[PDB]
Amino acid sequence: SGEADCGLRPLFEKKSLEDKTERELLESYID
Amino acid sequence: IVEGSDAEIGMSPWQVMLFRKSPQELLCGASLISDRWVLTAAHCLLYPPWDKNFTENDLLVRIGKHSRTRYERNIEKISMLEKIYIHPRYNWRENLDRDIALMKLKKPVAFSDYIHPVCLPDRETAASLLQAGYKGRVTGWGNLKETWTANVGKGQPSVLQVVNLPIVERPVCKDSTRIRITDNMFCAGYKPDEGKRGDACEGDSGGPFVMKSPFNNRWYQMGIVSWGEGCDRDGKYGFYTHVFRLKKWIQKVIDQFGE
DNA sequence: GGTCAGATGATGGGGATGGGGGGTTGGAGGAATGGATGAC
Ligand SMILES: *[C@@H]1O[C@H](CO)[C@@H](O[C@@H]2O[C@H](CO)[C@@H](O[C@@H]3O[C@H](CO[C@H]4O[C@H](CO)[C@@H](O)[C@H](O)[C@@H]4O[C@@H]4O[C@H](CO)[C@@H](O[C@@H]5O[C@H](CO[C@]6(C(=O)O)C[C@H](O)[C@@H](NC(C)=O)[C@H]([C@H](O)[C@H](O)CO)O6)[C@H](O)[C@H](O)[C@H]5O)[C@H](O)[C@H]4NC(C)=O)[C@@H](O)[C@H](O[C@H]4O[C@H](CO)[C@@H](O)[C@H](O)[C@@H]4O)[C@@H]3O)[C@H](O)[C@H]2NC(C)=O)[C@H](O)[C@H]1NC(C)=O
Ligand SMILES: *C[C@@](*)(O)[C@H](CCCNC(N)=[NH2+])NC(=O)[C@@H]1CCCN1C(=O)[C@H](N)Cc1ccccc1
Ligand code: NA
Ligand code: NA
Repeated sequence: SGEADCGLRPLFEKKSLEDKTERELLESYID
Repeated sequence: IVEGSDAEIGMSPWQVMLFRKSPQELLCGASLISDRWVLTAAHCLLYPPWDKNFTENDLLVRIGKHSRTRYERNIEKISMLEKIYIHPRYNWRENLDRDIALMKLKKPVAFSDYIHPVCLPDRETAASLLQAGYKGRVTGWGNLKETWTANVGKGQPSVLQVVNLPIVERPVCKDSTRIRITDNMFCAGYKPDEGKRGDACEGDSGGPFVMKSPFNNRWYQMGIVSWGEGCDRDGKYGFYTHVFRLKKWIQKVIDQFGE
């Protein structure tokens, strides 16, 4: 089972593109 | 999902839709953790109080979907179940403690742009990411409103729904409900004064509560949509199965047999 | 005078499938009754 490449989205991470509300999560991590 | 928004094509490739064969009916959500493994809430498969108790050949599993019901030709893969595994200390009598189940596919599923598994978190990722105020993301084709009561606006969405929601301190969860909480669950969603809305509703169960690590840049499944009381009610918080507190059991079944 | 039963009937009509005509994917063929009409 291909579990070494999990969590990386063919249409997002694998293309260095972000989803339209992704940063919202990252910015939550600031505190 | 209440107060959500329409998913972008393939922003949750691990989103798995659990489906009843006959009569054809969407039951729950699920997440793809492997090419051969799928993770859901126990209560989608076994809830005696509602005379619910399914079998491998009762259910289908549709992967890589966007549109809620229609067959998305050349995109979605439909897999059958080889074996259903429910946590043997899942407590359906009381408070859905350990609302977790694993589902083994007969064949592995070919990955694509639309199909790709999510990571389970390790000790550190859990410690690092599961903190009050940190936002995770829920997704599903569940209800847009409480449908058991008279309301207006549609009942179910026509494409996958997404909402991001902050984890909530255990003291708050504890007393937002009169249902006994557990260490095997966490609650999430905006507080009333935070002036923002959102929740998982009925039909969203088994759906992943995922978070994205700013270190390795990977998406991790932290929770499973478990339960709630109404949808998007003020002072009410969605409750999720705590994936990491149950990883020992997950790993124990996944790796039990040589693939 | 009003029950009854095949019966022919446009019309709105996929398909593991909506509204369309490409999409996150081809390229065609198309659901399932309705209410007027002799036989008594
Ligand atoms: C939700 O719904 C489900 C139903 O959908 C419901 O569960 C059902 O309801 C009852 C449970 O309370 C139960 O009833 C029983 O059934 C007894 C017979 O059951 C067997 O019948 C057929 C085959 O004959 C199967 O279709 C059944 O699944 C069942 O087979 C057994 O099931 C057990 C439990 O899951 C399995 O054990 C697992 O085995 C694993 C390893 O497996 C093997 C192995 O070694 O490789 C498999 C091998 O094939 C087998 N050897 C061979 C070649 O045969 C060996 C072998 O069994 C042993 O190893 C050697 O000793 O095992 C692991 O070990 C794993 O950990 C383990 O879980 C297994 O597949 C299989 N074998 C066994 C152990 O038999 C009836 O006898 C009984 O009637 C009455 O008889 C008694 C005696 O006279 C009497 O005293 C009493 O009054 C009894 O009532 C009764 O009708 C249903 O079977 C059950 N179905 C299922 C799917 O489990 C849930 O409760 C419900 N939930 C709720 C709460 O709503
Ligand atoms: C199975 C899932 O689709 C569903 C999701 C509910 C999520 N709701 C919110 N607001 N996040 N779960 C349920 O409906 C579960 C299973 C049956 C009972 N239940 C509930 O959440 C009840 N509404 C409350 C409850 C009853 C009994 C035990 C625990 C909770
Ligand atoms: Na709320
Ligand atoms: Na089409």
